[PDB]
Amino acid sequence: RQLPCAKALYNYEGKEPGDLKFSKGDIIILRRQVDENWYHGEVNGIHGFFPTNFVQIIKPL
Repeated sequence: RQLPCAKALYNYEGKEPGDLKFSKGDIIILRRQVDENWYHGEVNGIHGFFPTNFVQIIKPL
């Protein structure tokens, strides 16, 4: 089956171990929605957290 996923609208990264780094246009697999403001997702087997408003959902969780 197709995994939940989203397209990055903007670049993101951070200095916390858990921040997911990505560029605008990247396709991110969604793994968990922490709260209204944060997802856990992954790109290329690298996991981390990022803001919900920085992506456009393709397939929801």
